[PDB]
Amino acid sequence: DVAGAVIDGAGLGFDVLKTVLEALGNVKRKIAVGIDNESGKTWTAMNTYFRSGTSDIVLPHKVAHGKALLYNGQKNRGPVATGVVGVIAYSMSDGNTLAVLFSVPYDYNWYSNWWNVRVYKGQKRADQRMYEELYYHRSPFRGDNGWHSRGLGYGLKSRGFMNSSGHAILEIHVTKA
Repeated sequence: DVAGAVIDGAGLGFDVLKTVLEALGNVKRKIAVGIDNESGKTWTAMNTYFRSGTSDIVLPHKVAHGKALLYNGQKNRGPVATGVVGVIAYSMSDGNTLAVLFSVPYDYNWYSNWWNVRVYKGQKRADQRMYEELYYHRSPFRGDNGWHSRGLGYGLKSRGFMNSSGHAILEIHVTKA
């Protein structure tokens, strides 16, 4: 039930994610990510690229079909005005990559919460380029208190939800299209 964990997908929900978030203590910018694997593919962790902020969670290595991964992130230490922005990358047993963008900005006068889910062909580790694609070019969803669904190609689709505040919860379910 903690952030390093792989749980039964059916157990991924708001209450698991609220506890994962509050477990981070009182930081200005922080995020709880839950990703439910119902894609039929087995996911193996590659990496998280942090554009901003950090985590000391070991990215859950093996997420089989019907299993959810729990994860978290937070802004960098010190009196800096940055948020927590990054991309998570999982290789799937079909040879492709599941990439997940999350963006929790510091300045809510100029920016918003964003998230994205994309399938890449082959095994692409998360990096600055992938961040730019997911954030700037691939029509990311807004942390706008709304559910957003989209086909990913490769016989899959994603469904996610993200709140608007600097204490963010991102809930994603990857299923077959």
